Amino acid sequence: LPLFINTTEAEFAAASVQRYELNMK
Amino acid sequence: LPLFINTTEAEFAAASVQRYELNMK
Amino acid sequence: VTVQDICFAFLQNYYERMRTDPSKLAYFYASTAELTHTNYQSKKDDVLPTVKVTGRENINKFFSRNDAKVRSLKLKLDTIDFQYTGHLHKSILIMATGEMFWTGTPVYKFCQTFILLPSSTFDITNDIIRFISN
Amino acid sequence: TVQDICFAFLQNYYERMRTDPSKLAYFYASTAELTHTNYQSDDVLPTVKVTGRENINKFFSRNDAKVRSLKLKLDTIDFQYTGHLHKSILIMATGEMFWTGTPVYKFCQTFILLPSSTFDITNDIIRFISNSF
Repeated sequence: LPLFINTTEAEFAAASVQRYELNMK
Repeated sequence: LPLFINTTEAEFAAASVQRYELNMK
Repeated sequence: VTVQDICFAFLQNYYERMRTDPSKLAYFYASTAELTHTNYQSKKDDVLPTVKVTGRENINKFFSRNDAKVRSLKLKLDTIDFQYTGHLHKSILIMATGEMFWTGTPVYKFCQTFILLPSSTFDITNDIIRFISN
Repeated sequence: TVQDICFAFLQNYYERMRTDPSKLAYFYASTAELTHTNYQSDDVLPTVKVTGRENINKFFSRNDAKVRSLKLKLDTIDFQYTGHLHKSILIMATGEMFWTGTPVYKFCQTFILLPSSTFDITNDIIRFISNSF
């Protein structure tokens, strides 16, 4: 762990920064 | 609810600020 | 086979089944199972609302209606906790936490809890997800 | 209602912890499983597994002072029925936990309650949640 499931670390990283960007919007 | 248990809110706010200061250290 | 082994296999199999075929997800639940799941039907927010569904046929209808969305579910699985429970301590309580997203969406932190009831195999009797604000 | 039972349970659980840790174990089944903050050991804490009411009491009692200082903001509750005859209750709580003078820790905690009018805790697991960032 952690295990990426149905995804990759890179795709996850993108979704994560998306969240941060929205948080700061 | 949120429900403060065994504590007040001001007490919670102080503990929360503590975490925030640790995050930024 | 160890209890940690079955919990890890269970979770990996559960989430990957969402990718591969939402319409067969319900097969892994007990006939009287309880589900509390992401409310895909509901109308920025770092949590999502959930909805309660009871019984395998209803659970199937819920997953099937949301097939396209369910197929796009992705996650980073961070933690697993388990204990034995229920009749003769043969059922398994599992809690997982991580960060969940769907193709093109931001992440949402979650905790998800399951109860597995033995038949060689186990059926899901309970499945609850809760999104957690960061 | 089941929502009422869950809310009452949670309030009583954490409040009895404030008032007398040495009696906490009696709210658990004789063969209960506990996974709790390892007081015998960052925005997360390690946990320890404890089995059976006798060992659960030894755990809470050895950590009495610390246990008495536990405080929380309870944010969410989820429940379902489970177990024999669908009579047991599965509960998930989330919030932010702390102890006198400590920073907060985000947590999720799950219980299973088995009917004894009353219920015994058969399972109790806490997991701390680290920040996304």
